[PDB]
Amino acid sequence: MKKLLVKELIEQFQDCVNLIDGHTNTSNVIRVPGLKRVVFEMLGLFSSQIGSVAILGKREFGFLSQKTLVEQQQILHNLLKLNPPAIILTKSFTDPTVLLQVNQTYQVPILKTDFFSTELSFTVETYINEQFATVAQIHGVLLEVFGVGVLLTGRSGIGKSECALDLINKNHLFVGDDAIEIYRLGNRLFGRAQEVAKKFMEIRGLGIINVERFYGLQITKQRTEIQLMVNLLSLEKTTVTFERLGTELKKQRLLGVDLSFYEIPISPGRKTSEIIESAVIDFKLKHSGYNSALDFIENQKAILKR
Amino acid sequence: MKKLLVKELIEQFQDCVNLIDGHTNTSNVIRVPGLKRVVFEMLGLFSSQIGSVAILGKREFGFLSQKTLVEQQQILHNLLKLNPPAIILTKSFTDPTVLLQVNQTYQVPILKTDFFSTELSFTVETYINEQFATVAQIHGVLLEVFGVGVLLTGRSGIGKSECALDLINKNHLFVGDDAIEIYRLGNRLFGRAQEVAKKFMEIRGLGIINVERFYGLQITKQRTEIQLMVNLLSLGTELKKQRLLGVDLSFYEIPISPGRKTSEIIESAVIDFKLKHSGYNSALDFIENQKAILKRKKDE
Amino acid sequence: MKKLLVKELIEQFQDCVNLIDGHTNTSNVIRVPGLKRVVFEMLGLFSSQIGSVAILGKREFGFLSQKTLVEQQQILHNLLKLNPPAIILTKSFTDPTVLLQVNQTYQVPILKTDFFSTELSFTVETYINEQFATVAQIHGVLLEVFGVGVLLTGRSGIGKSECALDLINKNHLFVGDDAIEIYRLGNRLFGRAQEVAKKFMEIRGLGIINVERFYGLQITKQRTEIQLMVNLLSLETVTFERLGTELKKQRLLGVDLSFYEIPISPGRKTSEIIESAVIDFKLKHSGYNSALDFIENQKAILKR
Amino acid sequence: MKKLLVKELIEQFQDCVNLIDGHTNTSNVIRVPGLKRVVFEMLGLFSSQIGSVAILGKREFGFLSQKTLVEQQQILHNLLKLNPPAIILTKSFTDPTVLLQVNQTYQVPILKTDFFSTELSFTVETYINEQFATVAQIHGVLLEVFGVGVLLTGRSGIGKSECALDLINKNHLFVGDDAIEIYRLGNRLFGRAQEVAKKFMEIRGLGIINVERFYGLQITKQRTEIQLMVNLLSLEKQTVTFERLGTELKKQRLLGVDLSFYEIPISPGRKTSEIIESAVIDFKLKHSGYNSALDFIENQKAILKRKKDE
Amino acid sequence: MKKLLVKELIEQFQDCVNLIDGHTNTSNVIRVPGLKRVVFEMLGLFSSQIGSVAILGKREFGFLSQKTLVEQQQILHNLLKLNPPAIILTKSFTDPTVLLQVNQTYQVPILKTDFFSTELSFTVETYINEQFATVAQIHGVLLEVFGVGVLLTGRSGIGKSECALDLINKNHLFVGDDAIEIYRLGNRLFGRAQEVAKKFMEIRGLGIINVERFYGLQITKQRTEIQLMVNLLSLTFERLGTELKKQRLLGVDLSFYEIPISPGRKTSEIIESAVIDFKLKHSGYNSALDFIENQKAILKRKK
Amino acid sequence: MKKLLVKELIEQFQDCVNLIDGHTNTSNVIRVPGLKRVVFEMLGLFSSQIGSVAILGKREFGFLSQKTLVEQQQILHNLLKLNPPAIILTKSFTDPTVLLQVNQTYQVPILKTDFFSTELSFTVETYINEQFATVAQIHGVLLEVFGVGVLLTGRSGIGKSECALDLINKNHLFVGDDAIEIYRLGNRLFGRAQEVAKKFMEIRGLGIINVERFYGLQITKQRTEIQLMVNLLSLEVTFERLGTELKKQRLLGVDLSFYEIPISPGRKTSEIIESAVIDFKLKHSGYNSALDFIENQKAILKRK
Repeated sequence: MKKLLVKELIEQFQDCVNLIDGHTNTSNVIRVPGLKRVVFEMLGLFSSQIGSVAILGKREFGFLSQKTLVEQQQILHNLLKLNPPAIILTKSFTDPTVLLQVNQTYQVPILKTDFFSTELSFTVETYINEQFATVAQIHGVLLEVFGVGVLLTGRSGIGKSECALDLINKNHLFVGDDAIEIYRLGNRLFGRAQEVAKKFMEIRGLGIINVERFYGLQITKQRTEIQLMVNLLSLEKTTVTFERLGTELKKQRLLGVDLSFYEIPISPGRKTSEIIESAVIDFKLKHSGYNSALDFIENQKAILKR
Repeated sequence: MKKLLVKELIEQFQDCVNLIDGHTNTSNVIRVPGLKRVVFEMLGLFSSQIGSVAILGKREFGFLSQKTLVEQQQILHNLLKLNPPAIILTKSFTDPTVLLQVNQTYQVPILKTDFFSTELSFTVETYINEQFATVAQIHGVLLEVFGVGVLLTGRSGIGKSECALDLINKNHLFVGDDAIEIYRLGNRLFGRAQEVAKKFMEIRGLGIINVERFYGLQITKQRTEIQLMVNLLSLGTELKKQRLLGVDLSFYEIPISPGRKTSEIIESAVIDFKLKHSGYNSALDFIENQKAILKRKKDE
Repeated sequence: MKKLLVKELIEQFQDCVNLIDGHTNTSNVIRVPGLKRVVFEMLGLFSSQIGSVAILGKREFGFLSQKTLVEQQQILHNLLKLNPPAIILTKSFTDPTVLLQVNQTYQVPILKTDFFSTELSFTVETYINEQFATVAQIHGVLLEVFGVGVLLTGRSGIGKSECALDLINKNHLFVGDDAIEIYRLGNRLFGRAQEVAKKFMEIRGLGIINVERFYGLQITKQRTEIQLMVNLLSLETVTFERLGTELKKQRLLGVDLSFYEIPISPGRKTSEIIESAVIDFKLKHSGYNSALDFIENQKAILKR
Repeated sequence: MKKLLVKELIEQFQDCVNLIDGHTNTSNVIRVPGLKRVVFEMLGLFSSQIGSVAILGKREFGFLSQKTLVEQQQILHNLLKLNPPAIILTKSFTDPTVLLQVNQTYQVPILKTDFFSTELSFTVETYINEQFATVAQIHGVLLEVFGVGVLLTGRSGIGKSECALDLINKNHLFVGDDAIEIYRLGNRLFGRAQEVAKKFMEIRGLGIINVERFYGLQITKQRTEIQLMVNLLSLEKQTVTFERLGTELKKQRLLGVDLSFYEIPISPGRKTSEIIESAVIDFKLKHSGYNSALDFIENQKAILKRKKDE
Repeated sequence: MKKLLVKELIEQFQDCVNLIDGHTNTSNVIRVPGLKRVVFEMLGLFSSQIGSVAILGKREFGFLSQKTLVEQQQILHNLLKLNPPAIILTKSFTDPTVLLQVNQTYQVPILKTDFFSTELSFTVETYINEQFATVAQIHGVLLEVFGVGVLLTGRSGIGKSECALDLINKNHLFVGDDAIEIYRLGNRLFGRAQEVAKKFMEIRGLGIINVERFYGLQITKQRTEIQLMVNLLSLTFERLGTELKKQRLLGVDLSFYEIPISPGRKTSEIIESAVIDFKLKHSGYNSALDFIENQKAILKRKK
Repeated sequence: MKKLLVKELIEQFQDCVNLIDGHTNTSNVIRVPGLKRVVFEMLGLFSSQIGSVAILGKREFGFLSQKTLVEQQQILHNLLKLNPPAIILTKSFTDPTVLLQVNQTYQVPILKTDFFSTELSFTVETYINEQFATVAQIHGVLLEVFGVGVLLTGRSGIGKSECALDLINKNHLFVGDDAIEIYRLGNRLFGRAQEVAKKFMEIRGLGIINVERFYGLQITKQRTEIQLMVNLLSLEVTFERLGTELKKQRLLGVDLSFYEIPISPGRKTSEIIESAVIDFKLKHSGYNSALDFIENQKAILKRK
């Protein structure tokens, strides 16, 4: 993982975060995610080194405000002596005077904001958390089709790549081939190409081509939310029978997230690129609450009436 | 078959037809096509119930005119008692006085029109007949390509369904799949999906998909005049034909082969079809050219 | 109008018809539509020259089937006497022997068929009638878009033509420009090109061009069932609806057609607005009204 | 804001969360974001109700492990007493017996997971937090073109909707028209249609049309990450040579997020949708390091040099 | 080879020439390409039958515009005697006095051109020489994609013809199918359809199709400069593209590609891809080399 | 002209041309175009300095082979003393031994080639003449559409540039925008982007873009033969309905087929440009839509 420095946080949120102290240690490393609540540390119950950004908001300020200036100093000393990467004060932390006082010695980067704890939860916090998100490397081809992230799997190998080329000519977005990586954020799964892969792709008879140099930046994308998995089956699918009524919806879990599963057969005479498109259309349609199969069966019954 | 009612007719021809009597019997069903002519029963020869809309025009208004009001009543009585679905009066029948008076007993729906018997033949009458057209069920795929109705046949159900989707992606019109049906109207042949088919179509890996919800109404069509038939097998100087339900459709037979998409071939067949129908035969042109070259070798 | 000769009828229904007389006059010009019932003439009451094909089915059979041979002979003659362009005999008219003899002296081309009276109504009769349908010349541009016949109007001048070329480039079917004609068949309306127009069209800067030779037969059609009419408005001052639940109509030659008025606007493609109207026409026709769905949705949200 | 229910939470994470108690209350409403640390309340210092999901991890398990049974029951009662919508136990909270016991009355939904608090930060917590993101309504058109979220602004609503329809016919993704709303998530800005707008759009001559029903799901998307902002001007008002060339990319901050800014006039003789597409490609190229303007200038220099080199 | 009659030239540049004197030998053929100078012939040094269109310009005029009248006829005779097909005259000549004189017993066709000696290199000269090009008949498909002449080779009936159809629908140009011919003009190879092939094409299951009447005159082209060759393989290959293959043909080395025809995949798009790759490599970009420099640059993780 | 030197001609054909003598005078200036024939001078009948590249083919070599060694040198001395900028030897001139001996003093650049006389006309001569052609700078947009070079002219800001973009996405080729230059070769006209313009294009409200980097190198081309000219206009007007003939306009001495087209709102200009090309190609093949329309109308009237 790449180290997340305090200055990086600053620069990335210069709109809602202001550095008011500890200017010289803005190079501190944030080694743990989340906006750490440190009441235990403040009450002198815990005393382990702090590796995440600490937060003082309404609650902390209210507690401190009922204590004497001397007491507050003792309390804040318990916190700062633990070397937190930095400390962020919400708009509720109205008077940071005593903090800066105690901080004169430590000089821990102090960041002021006009956001409430709640507003920092889906902004500054969410940002920090995703930098630590677990990422795994896998094989396959990623594209975004009809605004839906699709992961192309199979055994043909180069067959999948040639299929991504087909979709590209249909103006769909290419993310990466073979050497890709995924990561879960919230209840969503995301994929992007590894540095080695980038936008290169091997096509039989052509070798390694640069998709971007060939068809422009209009057909590539840095990342995509994977929501669909398509498995391309070779000519030796004759072990497979195909679903007549796709009333249900098959799934497959990848890195914790469940992905809708489709198994398509490569058939001579028709365009594979367009059978994949139909699957995606199937998916979006079902997600909106419409199932062709079900509707079909209801149609049969409606007609059946002696 | 779906019930044809007197109300349907009226509602369907509001622009040129008006109900002047039998107001409470517009719920009558029409069981026989055509604007029936009732000269036989008028004079009192046939006594069987009339199951079709009877027409009275010039030939009948003049006839009754030279008849006594008693005779005129007897005649109109022999008709109205036969229980006809309705009776239309042409612009010729200028005086329903006696008719209406005699009809206040049976209250048969009486429709008045400003059209002549001839003008009703290609309007009201043709509308009614079409409803009773004989319809037959068959197998295959129905689509309209380049405005040409195309019936796809073959043993492989996969070959057909796949070629169809590819054609849909080419923005051709999808009429129906597998459970289709045809009917004849004049010298033209028409096709449409059965009720259990609508716009559904099975596709390996996806099962049954609603073509219309998948790709929109700009991609489907209720019916199509079948003019061409293409059989799919899992020179061209002659335009092969084949008859279906009494109609002659042009016939093409193409082999599904790897290295080429079936849809593009169907497209080429259709263009070929239109070209030939316009008088241009590629194969012949090729022959004439090759021929002219040899007559140019007469230089030595 | 073009003449409908008996021969043409035979050659057109050779699958269920069979000529058996009047071979020399198959060139008999039909001047009147419909399979005319001639019972009135079979009784001398009416005796005027017949100008339309005559029919004799099960009904006309039972009548002669129980009349004495001199009845048949005398009745049958009063018919041919009028000189009917032709006379078809249903399948139920089994054994025309008596009729064959009386006609054996008349130059009347009689056609036999294996179809009953009912089956002929929506086949042979339909064909004949259609030939006589009323035709009307009008202006405008004709095309079929998404399988829907469309009549472009709006007195926008060649602007219409120019907009049709746009549609043709999107692969829609072209039928005719300027010199067109329409005809009503049943409860449906049809349009096609007049012989002088065919597939020619004037385009500013190129003059009259032949779309068929320019883009091939794949973008033309002989005729279309007209269902929608779009009126293009030039920049010259109106106010457009905000909902569009209405969906107005407009009667043409007896047929009601949906009416759309769209503005020609800069920076946008006119062809696509037209396409959109056709889609709107078809969705609504299927039971889906965007405006109504928008309001229902807006109502549900408030009910909270 | 749509109500966030505990049961909804369990569904999105059936892979790493197991409801172990308080089953009948799974319909509890989560009113406040974040996995709340309840130290202050465990120690009886604060006593306000709780509207967010509380968390008990290593830290809390060790503090309690130090106390006697009665002490823990005391502490645990303080918490459950504040009526939290639910409580999640990290993998470090190895023995929930005492809690389960004290909770036999309150029946608060207790969630168990084998994830460590750190692993929860970017999974369960991220999901929850994002559900409460601040939303602002604004006026404009949202689409995703060439995989890039584009926000269209301008006084002319007609010029905007018409452009939208044209882009739609280009297979770009439609998000919403006129009645839209943006929300910030992390350091990224997102946008979507308000419930009243959905995928409906007003086009003159037609009125309101449902883009989704008209052109299919192929061209709609629920949300997009806004990266580009293009303001369409009615008139074509003009001056600096390097500015009309496009040497440096202009920006604009919206809801705290900096977006690339473009301003283009609507004009006959060219379809607006085409210019939008070009801006997007320009945005991407410059972002990948290639600047047409600067390159154009280098070309001049290179030409001038050879011309000045004998 | 379609004999090149002097007449064909008359109706080829009638907007610059003007047939005068000797209209009897216009039915004469052109056995030799080019616009030969006959200074040797004139002086009698050379005594061989002229097989190509001769030319009397400014130079050969002033040379006789100083010679005696007994000599002018003693030179113009040594030329017309060899029976030259035609004698084009430049503006810097004029006064065909003695010329039309001695030609009264030869009646050899002569013309006048508003052009000058210099304006005949890229006009009359070039046109004539192409007729004599050495054409070779081969089997394949000729198309022009993104401005680049492409020759599609491969076994009979495997998709080649259909592939061209798809290309044509993406607005690329069609030259010929199967019965084609090639020839070298200088240092470039060109391809056209054999007279018998024209723009006709055979589609299995359909027969002979006229691409022109099917998809339009606009997507057909009479000639194309072949620069790329793509061999389509029926049902191994390089994984890299560093080494750009070539394949000699009629003395011209063309860029060579060889790709598989695979079901479901659109062959036409791979053909375009090769052209892009082709144009890309010639501009200075090699996807393979870049891919390698990328791995190496990343392999700098040893720091 | 930028002044053409022999070394530049040598550099241009490094493959089929080898310098075998006179290497220090490779700076000779070619003052006259075309490959000069010098039989007269070889025979000493002419004695004026040669300012163009001379040529020795099968004829010259064949003549020398029959003469004696002393005579060959005399003949060559006559040629060489006229100081031609250079001499090119065809594939037929297989033995330059004697020429080199004599050229030992004059040291005139000698170029051995593998080309035949007939081949040189396409290669070397064309180049030389191209280098002597007059290059004029002009405004407009150059594209190759369906293989035809098209020059789009008109006022600035009407949309000429944007049009190239829609064409490019149809897979046509872009050559240059605004700063273009043309030059004539015989009766044909050529155009290309000026070096300062290359494939850059300015789009109002956007700035400078690079077509190659925006839409791909594939859809761009260096040079094109201009065959038709199209002047686009903005309106606020009746156009020729017939146009029985292909209008023309002279540009740098070359008559181009001329089209005058309006930029109509809502309509795609690019497609009107494609129609002109199609129209152009059609008429050149012998088909004129208006004329066909005219005859069609006459025939109809004739059927009276």
